[PDB]
Amino acid sequence: AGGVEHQQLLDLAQKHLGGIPWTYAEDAVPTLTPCRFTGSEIRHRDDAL
Amino acid sequence: SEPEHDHRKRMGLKMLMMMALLVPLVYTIKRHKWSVLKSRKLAYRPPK
Repeated sequence: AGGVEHQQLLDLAQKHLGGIPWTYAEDAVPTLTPCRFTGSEIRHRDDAL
Repeated sequence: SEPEHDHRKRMGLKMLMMMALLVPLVYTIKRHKWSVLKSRKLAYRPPK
C-alpha cells in the first residue's frame, strides 16, 4: 500500500515469486480441527513480586 | 400402648424411600463441588 501502483507490483511479482512451488509436495494437506476449549485454570505464585 | 404404630410404619416406609433417593444425589453434588480439588495438580519450579 502507499505509492505502489498495482500492475507494477504484479508484473514485478511474476518475476520473483513465480518460482514458488504451488502443487503440494508429497500432496500434503494440513488437517485443521474445531478445537476444544477447556475450563481449567493455572495459578503460578512467587509471592515476592 | 402404641396407637401411632401404623402411621409410624408408613412414614418410615416413606422416609426410607425418600432418603434412598436423596443420599446419592447430594453426595454426587459434593463430588461435583469437590472434584476441582480432587483432580488438581501442582508442581514445583525453582528458578535455577
